[PDB]
Amino acid sequence: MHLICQSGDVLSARYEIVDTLGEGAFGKVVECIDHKAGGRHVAVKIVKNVDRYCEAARSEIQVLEHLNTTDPNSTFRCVQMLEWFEHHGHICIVFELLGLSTYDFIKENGFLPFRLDHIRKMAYQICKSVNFLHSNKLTHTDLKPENILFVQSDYTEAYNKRDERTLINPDIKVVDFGSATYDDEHHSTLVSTRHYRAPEVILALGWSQPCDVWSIGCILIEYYLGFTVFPTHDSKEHLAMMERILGPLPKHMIQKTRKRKYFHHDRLDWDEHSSAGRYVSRACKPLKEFMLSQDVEHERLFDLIQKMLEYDPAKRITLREALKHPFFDLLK
Ligand SMILES: CCOC(=O)c1c(/C(C#N)=C\N)c2ccc(Cl)c(Cl)c2n1C
Repeated sequence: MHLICQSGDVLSARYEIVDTLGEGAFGKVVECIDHKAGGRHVAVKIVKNVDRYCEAARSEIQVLEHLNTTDPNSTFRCVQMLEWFEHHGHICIVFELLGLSTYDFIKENGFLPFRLDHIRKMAYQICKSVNFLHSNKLTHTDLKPENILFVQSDYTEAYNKRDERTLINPDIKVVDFGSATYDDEHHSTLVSTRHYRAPEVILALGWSQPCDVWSIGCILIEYYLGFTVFPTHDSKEHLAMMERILGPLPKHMIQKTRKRKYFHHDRLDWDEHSSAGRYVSRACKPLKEFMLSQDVEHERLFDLIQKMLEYDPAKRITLREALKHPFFDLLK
């Protein structure tokens, strides 16, 4: 990868690398001048020449071809692919250029949270975008702040606690369709590492579009706080955190699951006095205690978040319903 993505490199006799925009598991995204499109700047996703990742890239290209034909005006804010090609055996996907991810923005802003008015706008766009995927028999599966990109991330700075950066325009798009799965496709029952895994994913109960809703609830809490309420990679710890924040797992889900490794009799097999246990007790608390204000717009936000973090994926709010929530009435 190091060998093919340096500034000044030309890809496909067309795209001149001017900068690296980011790095992920899949490889790297670079900013290029498109010399056959009048010098337009584009993003180019450079994928690792590794089976797993090439496969995911071919899949993302098929999804994006479908989405971009279905929504040619990008009314629903999914990243627009321009074309793709191969370069020294690596799959390269060309995208309209976007700005900094929401994750990166929070990081470069000292983990300061977004202002509620910006959260409302961003939440609405993310809901409408992902609802579009849901309407086309797709599940994203990997929604997280790192996969939500600002269209343009210019900001202003002012003293508040501390100095803060505030977006001038908080418009976003949804990116990374390398994990997106169609309804009639084989669903990975092993879901791999994810920022925010839904309980039905952890418990191998089956997953579909509701698992996106769960992730979006988690995104919204992270936007409001500046940090995730589930600071863990471990699946049992994650369940332990869920119980602290959201209450006990429903009996009916515990009864159904084959993941008996997490359970002992009817209850989570969790030692509250272990290292991980003590940390969970410190780091997690009931959802609504995370509120920074009791003001009604905060209550509106937290009501939506709680609905998105409903354990049972059948009962969980759909995006179509979330779009009609009171939190969004100010945008009407
Ligand atoms: C995990 C880091 O990925 C990115 O840095 C990233 C990514 C990806 C992917 N795939 C995910 N965050 C981008 C997708 C489309 C566009 Cl237009 C841009 Cl600019 C993208 N960037 C910068």
